[PDB]
Amino acid sequence: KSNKPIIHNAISHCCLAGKVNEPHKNSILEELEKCDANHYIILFRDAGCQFRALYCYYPDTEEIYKLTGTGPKNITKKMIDKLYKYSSDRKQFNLIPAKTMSVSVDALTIHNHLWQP
Amino acid sequence: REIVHIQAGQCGNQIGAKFWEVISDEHGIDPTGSYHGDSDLQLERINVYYNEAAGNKYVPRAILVDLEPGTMDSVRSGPFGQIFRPDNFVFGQSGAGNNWAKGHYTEGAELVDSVLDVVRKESESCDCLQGFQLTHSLGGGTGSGMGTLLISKIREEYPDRIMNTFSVVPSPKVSDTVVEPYNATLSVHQLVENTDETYCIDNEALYDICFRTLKLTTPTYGDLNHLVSATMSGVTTCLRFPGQLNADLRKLAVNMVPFPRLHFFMPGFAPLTSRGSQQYRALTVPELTQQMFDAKNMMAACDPRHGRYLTVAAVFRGRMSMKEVDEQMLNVQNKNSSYFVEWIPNNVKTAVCDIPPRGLKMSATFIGNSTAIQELFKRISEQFTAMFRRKAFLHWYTGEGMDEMEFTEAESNMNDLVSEYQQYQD
Amino acid sequence: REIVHIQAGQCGNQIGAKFWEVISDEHGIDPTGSYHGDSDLQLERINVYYNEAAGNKYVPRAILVDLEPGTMDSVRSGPFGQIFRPDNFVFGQSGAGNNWAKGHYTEGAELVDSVLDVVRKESESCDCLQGFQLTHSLGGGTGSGMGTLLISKIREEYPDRIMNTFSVVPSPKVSDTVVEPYNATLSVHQLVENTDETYCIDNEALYDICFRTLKLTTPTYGDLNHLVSATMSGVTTCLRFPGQLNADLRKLAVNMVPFPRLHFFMPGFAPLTSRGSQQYRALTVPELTQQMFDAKNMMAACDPRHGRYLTVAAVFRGRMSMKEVDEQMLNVQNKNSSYFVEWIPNNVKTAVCDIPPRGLKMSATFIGNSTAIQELFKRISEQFTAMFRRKAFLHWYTGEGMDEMEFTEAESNMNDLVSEYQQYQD
Amino acid sequence: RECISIHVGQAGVQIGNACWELYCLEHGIQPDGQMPSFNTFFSETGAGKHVPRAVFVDLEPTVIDEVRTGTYRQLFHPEQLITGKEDAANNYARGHYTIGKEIIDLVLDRIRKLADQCTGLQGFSVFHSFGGGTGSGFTSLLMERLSVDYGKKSKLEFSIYPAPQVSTAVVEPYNSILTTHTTLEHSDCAFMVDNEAIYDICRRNLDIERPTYTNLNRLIGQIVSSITASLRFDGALNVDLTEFQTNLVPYPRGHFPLATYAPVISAEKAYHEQLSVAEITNACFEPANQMVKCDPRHGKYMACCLLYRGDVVPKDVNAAIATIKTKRTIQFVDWCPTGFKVGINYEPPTVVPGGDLAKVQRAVCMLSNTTAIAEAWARLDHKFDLMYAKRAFVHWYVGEGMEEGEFSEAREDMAALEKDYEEVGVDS
Amino acid sequence: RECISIHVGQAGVQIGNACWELYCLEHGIQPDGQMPSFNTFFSETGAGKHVPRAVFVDLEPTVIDEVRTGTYRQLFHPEQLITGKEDAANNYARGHYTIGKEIIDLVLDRIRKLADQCTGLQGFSVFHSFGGGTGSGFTSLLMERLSVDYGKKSKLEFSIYPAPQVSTAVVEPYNSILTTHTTLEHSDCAFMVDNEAIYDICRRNLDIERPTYTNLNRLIGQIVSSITASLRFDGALNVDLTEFQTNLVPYPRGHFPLATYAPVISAEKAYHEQLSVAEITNACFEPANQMVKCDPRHGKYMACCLLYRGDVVPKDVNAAIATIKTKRTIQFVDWCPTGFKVGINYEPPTVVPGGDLAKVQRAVCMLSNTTAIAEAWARLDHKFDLMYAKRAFVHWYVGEGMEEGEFSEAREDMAALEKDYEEVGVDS
Ligand SMILES: CC(=O)O[C@H]1C(=O)[C@@]2(C)[C@H]([C@H](OC(=O)c3ccccc3)[C@]3(O)C[C@H](OC(=O)[C@H](O)[C@@H](NC(=O)c4ccccc4)c4ccccc4)C(C)=C1C3(C)C)[C@]1(OC(C)=O)CO[C@@H]1C[C@@H]2O
Ligand SMILES: Nc1nc2c(ncn2[C@@H]2O[C@H](COP(=O)(O)OP(=O)(O)OP(=O)(O)O)[C@@H](O)[C@H]2O)c(=O)[nH]1
Ligand SMILES: Nc1nc2c(ncn2[C@@H]2O[C@H](COP(=O)(O)OP(=O)(O)OP(=O)(O)O)[C@@H](O)[C@H]2O)c(=O)[nH]1
Ligand SMILES: Nc1nc2c(ncn2[C@@H]2O[C@H](COP(=O)(O)OP(=O)(O)O)[C@@H](O)[C@H]2O)c(=O)[nH]1
Ligand SMILES: Nc1nc2c(ncn2[C@@H]2O[C@H](COP(=O)(O)OP(=O)(O)O)[C@@H](O)[C@H]2O)c(=O)[nH]1
Ligand SMILES: [Mg+2]
Ligand SMILES: [Mg+2]
Repeated sequence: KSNKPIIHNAISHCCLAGKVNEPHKNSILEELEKCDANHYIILFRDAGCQFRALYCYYPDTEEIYKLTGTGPKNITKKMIDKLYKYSSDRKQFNLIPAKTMSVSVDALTIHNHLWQP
Repeated sequence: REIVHIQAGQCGNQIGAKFWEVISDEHGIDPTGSYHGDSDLQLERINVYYNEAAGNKYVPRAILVDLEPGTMDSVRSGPFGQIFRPDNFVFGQSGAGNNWAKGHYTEGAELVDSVLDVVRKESESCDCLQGFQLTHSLGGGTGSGMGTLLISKIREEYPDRIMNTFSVVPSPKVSDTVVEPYNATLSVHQLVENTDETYCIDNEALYDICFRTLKLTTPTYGDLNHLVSATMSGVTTCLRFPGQLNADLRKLAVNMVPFPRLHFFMPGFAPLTSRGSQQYRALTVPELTQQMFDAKNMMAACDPRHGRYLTVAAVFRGRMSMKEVDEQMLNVQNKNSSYFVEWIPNNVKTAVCDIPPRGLKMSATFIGNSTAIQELFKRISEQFTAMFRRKAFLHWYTGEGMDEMEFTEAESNMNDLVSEYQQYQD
Repeated sequence: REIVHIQAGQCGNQIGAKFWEVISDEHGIDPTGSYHGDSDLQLERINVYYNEAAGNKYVPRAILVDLEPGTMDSVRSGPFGQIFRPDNFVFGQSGAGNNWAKGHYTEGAELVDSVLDVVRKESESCDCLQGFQLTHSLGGGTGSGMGTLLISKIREEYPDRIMNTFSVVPSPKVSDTVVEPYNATLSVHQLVENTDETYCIDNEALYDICFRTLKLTTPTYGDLNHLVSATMSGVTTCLRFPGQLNADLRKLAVNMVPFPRLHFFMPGFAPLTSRGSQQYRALTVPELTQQMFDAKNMMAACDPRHGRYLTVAAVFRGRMSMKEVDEQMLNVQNKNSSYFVEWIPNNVKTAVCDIPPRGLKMSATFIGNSTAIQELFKRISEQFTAMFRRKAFLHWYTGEGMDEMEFTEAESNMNDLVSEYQQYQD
Repeated sequence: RECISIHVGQAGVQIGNACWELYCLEHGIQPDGQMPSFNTFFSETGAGKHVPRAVFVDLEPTVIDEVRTGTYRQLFHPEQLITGKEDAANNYARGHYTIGKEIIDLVLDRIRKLADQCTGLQGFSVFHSFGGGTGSGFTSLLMERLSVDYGKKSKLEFSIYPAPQVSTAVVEPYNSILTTHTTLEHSDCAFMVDNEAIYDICRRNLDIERPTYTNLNRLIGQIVSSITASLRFDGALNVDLTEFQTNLVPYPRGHFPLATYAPVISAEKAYHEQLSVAEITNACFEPANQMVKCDPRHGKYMACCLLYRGDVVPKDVNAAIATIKTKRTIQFVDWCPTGFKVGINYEPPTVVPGGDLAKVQRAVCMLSNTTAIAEAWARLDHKFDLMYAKRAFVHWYVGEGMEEGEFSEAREDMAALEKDYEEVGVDS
Repeated sequence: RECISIHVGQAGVQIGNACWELYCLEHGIQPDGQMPSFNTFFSETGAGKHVPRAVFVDLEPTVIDEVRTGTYRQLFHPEQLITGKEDAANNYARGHYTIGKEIIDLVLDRIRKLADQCTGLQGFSVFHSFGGGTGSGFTSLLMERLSVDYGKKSKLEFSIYPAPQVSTAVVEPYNSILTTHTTLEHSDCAFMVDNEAIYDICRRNLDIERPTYTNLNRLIGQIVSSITASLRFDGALNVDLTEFQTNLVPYPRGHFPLATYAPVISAEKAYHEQLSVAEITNACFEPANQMVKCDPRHGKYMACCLLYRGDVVPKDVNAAIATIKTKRTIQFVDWCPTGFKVGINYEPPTVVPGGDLAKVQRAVCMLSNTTAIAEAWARLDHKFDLMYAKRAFVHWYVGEGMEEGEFSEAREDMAALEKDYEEVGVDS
């Protein structure tokens, strides 16, 4: 199981779609092929779904490590606030209730004080 | 739980014209889109097939694909084109001329971006999708040429939905072009990769059913597709209508498919009788399973008494008792267990729908998965190996930009597909 | 809260003739000025547009400006010139011949002193002013030439009122004179300085709307302006008619304009459908915002998927629920937030009017502010830099008394205006 | 003094469509809620109307659309009518994990409303199947959560076991292997229901040649009404369910009782009929009336619990106990000398207007723990090992992210299940 | 024994268009003023006719033309119908300083007429919004003058807070920053109303899929009628608003209570309904019934004031207090040990003929001070700091002569507002 085609279905259509975002995503699609992980998570600031960064979270002790983008290096399971997924028919992001985070979760958001101004 | 029926080619636009003829007649709807039926069964499940517009007008959720207006001009000028919106009428000019490389690679790709935009405009209007439906021929240049480009892009977009097509197996008796086995092998090279399942439909087998079993004189393409639409709507409405064994097609996709590349089905229609034996025959559950086991009632030219059944689906319609169903299902397994695979004791899936058909008190639909499907696959490959050497009419596709080692890979995938059946035959 | 619509040129006098056609028809008024409607909505807000004379005769508060009688001779001899007083018919002889320097500097100033005297005779007769309305073309020699002289003097007189015009963006397909980009650049050099806001209207974009979306054969200037008057009266009557979100244009001028020189709008008309899909389309709030986001329904030839939205106004008409409005407004922001500016989370202003239109149960009007407005500004400037070098037909305006470094300052103002969009695009 | 019935899957809801109609038969209850006199399955509103304590679970709306559009919908509440939108696709991993995770947040939230409404909760019962997608997956999802939340409540399941000859899906042995270890882990008592033995009861003891699932649930829930609704109703010996869990399950992992019932009289069989107490218990010892295709002759009896209805004289029961000890072909174990529990209710059993069962003066239910149950598990394991050898259908759960090593792990748990009957079967 | 309602802006008048109709529902009052028996919101004339104590403020005549030409205009007086001629252009500076200065000389003159007519004035309430032009600018102009003139009266505001996701104007955060410091300076009690949380109440607890501002003001003022008109009406425990200002606001700057109300029953939900005292208060603890998009779980409760209607038994309230203390997820502060004020009115709540609310025997209003309010202010500040960084829309007030240094000054006052919840939130 893997999130990588679903993540490639996400940012190529929802987040990084844009002619100005096209040089930005070209550094990212090559980076996903280098990564050995199957489970890919996208970083967001608020519920407005603004593409911040992308993470490599796995439900085991594999790292949260920031793959590409601007964000903190380590994100703890306390730091998460809301869990995100993708709808292919909607091409938007739907809300998930609080649960054990795993492969079916596609993205997240984190705490506001964890952001720096 | 909604289904889009994207129809492609001169064949599949003619085939599905008979299909939505049945669907409007099944629910008792005026040809302009106005409901005049009286059942809540005909009222609740409209959402699956029809888009209700203002003024009780139903937009059929079905897409017509061709590179020529000519097939769609007759359907529009004829009946049941009035219920269709002009957004379903998407075409170009001119056609590919039964050419795969023109419909898939060079010229047919230009219309698909307009076609898949309508798919996105339809799927955003849909509340909940369950799977997308297609119908073409394997020798269809605009049917299968554009279609393999479609399913490759939709599976890229929608991995979670049922991706099936209704492809027509090319008959050796029915020959239009000589590069038809070229078109079939290049399709299966992508149809195994891109589709979740499909059926095996041969017109030559349907030629026998009209005359030997139904005693009909002149089988026309509408009369053939009238039987196919009885099998097309015989399967998918059981997902819609209630029953004791409500058989989802995605439930059916799990139970019938043991290996994701082994997804080829043998359809069959059970209540086949002529009007002379209408006064001679009683309609019982053992009577239909007698005709479900009948090789003459199969929609593909294969010998299931030569092959071995991987999985069997038994789609049923009518007010049936569970005792008569289960005991008759067991007795066929007691009789002909040698035509089954060894490592599964129950190779037959039962599917009873409580909602009876119109006119008939009982009806049923056979779906089988046998190892004799590779027999027609040898008919394509042996015709392919003769054509591949002498390169007859190859310069037409060579000017399109096709490579010969790409054809060998499609041949090797056909060589793989036969050998996959050989691993599970014996 | 009254509005004067000063119409200038052969274009805007023909454009606004279609406008007051709608206004008399909106209130159900005889072509001689007699009210025959039956609503207090058609009875209370007469003061904003019409001057009631003795005997239930309504004088339209609109001024017709030209240096030729010919455009006004057809409207006066035709219908709806009978409601117009003879004081509205102010002209000279002869015309400028689409010349900016003749209409603004040498010959056109002689009539403006008579025209602005009528403005003072009208504004003293008014009870309360809210803003002054204009309409011309950017390639209008008598439309924009006299008009930039008007707005420069009225802003001197009345700084506190809404100073807007409805200027027509010149099309590269529509070529009448070669010094039309000379006339457009010299206008924007004063229209940014003197006006409070304006719209962006391109006839070439309207050519696509009539044929691709409405399926019409021969778009005439009346057929084009019939669509524009649906957008002209679609905005300003919401200031007049009551609603839950009563959107003043001066409230709209605050909410849509972040930088005082950046006051250019992208209008759009939402209920655009032909008469064939009249029996096929349901009129809902998600249906219209689907067509509000449609780039094909824009009144200016720009790509909003290339540009980025500064501010968005959503003018609505009809009995709509506040839940369906706000949730649909949010979902578009959830969908295409990349086409928005970063530093504002709500780039869409909602404007719901409770009063429904006539005939339509629901209607809406899109107003956008994108960074793609500079694209058509590059179309003028690149044509300007070619024309400025070779000095073709420059001796006509040179004899009028114009300087070349004055033209460079208008070019520098055009260069600054594009760069201001460049500062806020990315 | 209350409990809640739970119906998960297409199987268990179609059971509960008949059982709450059977519960309306218990007092002649109107479809709106009006009844003269009973709040154990019900909650009374201020208008004198009663709502069921029912949990209706199906991820398919179709069975839910059957319930909300039929009779007795005035009794039912949308809190009770819990529906899904996407099918589980007859899968355990989609029932337990993938599809059921978006609904269990609501479903557990609905139960905590209803358990707050209860005053003295005794427990609950779940109706489902072993080989389904919803009734095996989401049941494994739900019973895992209810055992964490409510540890000291009754955890009952009356579950349908598919026949080794009759199975409607090939993945029914492929689902039930992962289901059973999770089922044995959390449940306090679990029954098995084999419809093929029920087909034998209808064709011979009722002479019904055309039964459907409607007529099957009539006979099943009538036994359940003598099991559930009758033990609260007072008789000569009033015994509840809480004393059964001690006296029928003395084992850590032994709670698979065989539910039997053999007063089974057709409408024409009632004219030639006179049944005493011992004569019915002889028919309960018949292999045809065991409700599961098994052979009790080659199984070792751990316990024999008896539930009675109607015309019961306890002095005649003592003669019937000596009658059973006279007719011994039972192979009763030596770990308990003579533990034969009896439950007696004075009230006569009910008969549905519209069913094919005749009116009787007395009804006898018998519960038993036998060692012939593992032969039905032996049929399950041999089917699964052939599927595990060829690795057919394995991509439907590895595609869901399940492990092949977990699949043989539950087989060793299924092996550990058959070790439990071996430890009881060998030792004495 | 009297008070005056004030309606400023397009928001508050559309509230008061429903609320005075709700006050006619309190006694079945005819549109001319004829009523059998009550002079608190009214003044009785010599002909037995009553006029409202209502202040109608809008600079646009259009909303005023809606009032003067509709029903109940025989009740209304042209002294009450105060209209303007020029719009405030959705601006704070034009409402407070530029346009509002020509009207406030008349408006303050009208109030001194009506306050002279009152005998024992309790105070007033002002209905407006936070981000408007008239309801923010002129409200800041009016409340500044009323605190100077009448220092010892009640200064209430039931104000509408725009949603962080739903805002009808971009200047609504740009107006409310300057408004709030002036609001906190003068007001005695101020509420916040988030219509997005009201939309969630209509679509689920009433199942209204198409609400407008008319249907919103039906539900809002019905709560306000239990707040305002009911506390003068006698019950088992008659408590006025003057005791609330001490017992709910012990702070110098703490007077932002969360107004909640959760008996919310649709027309079809009443058929399956039995709500006791403690059951309603559990629904009041729900995040869906808070009327403001906030999370009460992560907020610290300073106080919990309760207003009751209809069928109230005080002995059951004491059990309901122990029920709340049993169900604690409240994080109640330690500065007050157990201060839980209760108000009880014997009279049942009213139901509008034409609304979608059902008739209930009892109604429970709950007031609370929580620390999750500043998270809604955190949404306001981050929007304003982006506008202050880019300096967008700043020319609309520099053109009015406002200072950019005052804009960040009120931000530090907005920061000092969030310090007040930090001083309560950290300390215990
Ligand atoms: C007096 C009477 O009952 O006449 C029958 C009849 O005698 C026969 C000949 C019918 C008839 O079918 C044909 O003649 C036929 C010819 C070519 C291909 C397919 C059908 C019938 O048309 C078919 C029709 O079946 C239906 O109406 C079903 O609902 C069917 N619908 C259609 O076939 C249909 C017809 C016209 C327009 C739209 C739909 C259906 C089946 C499966 C799923 C959905 C719908 C029936 C009862 C009859 C006639 C009229 C003669 C048979 O077919 C069916 C589907 O029942 C052919 O084999 C059976 C044997 C029947 O005896
Ligand atoms: N006796 C009886 N058995 C039933 C009934 N309905 C289904 N079954 C049995 O249930 C089994 C099939 O399970 P399903 O109901 O299809 O599966 P499910 O648990 O509901 O879950 P899904 O597959 O996700 O829909 C078979 O053994 C059937 O005999 C019923 O009304 N009565
Ligand atoms: N619930 C509710 N909110 C309303 C109503 N009318 C307006 N609002 C809210 O008020 C806000 C908009 O404020 P406006 O009414 O336009 O502004 P104003 O304070 O009246 O002043 P001006 O801008 O000068 O007209 C939004 O948050 C609306 O949701 C109403 O009847 N009910
Ligand atoms: N049953 C049936 N087969 C058809 C029909 N039209 C064409 N075919 C078959 O379809 C094949 C030719 O492919 P087709 O799809 O029509 O060509 P395309 O237009 O290029 O897609 C041949 O095997 C034909 O016999 C039809 O109406 N009915
Ligand atoms: N839509 C529209 N455009 C017009 C009309 N008349 C002229 N134009 C446009 O206006 C421009 C010429 O300017 P115009 O105002 O007519 O010249 P003026 O009389 O000197 O003001 C060109 O772009 C024309 O296409 C008209 O009736 N309708
Ligand atoms: Mg089910
Ligand atoms: Mg206002």
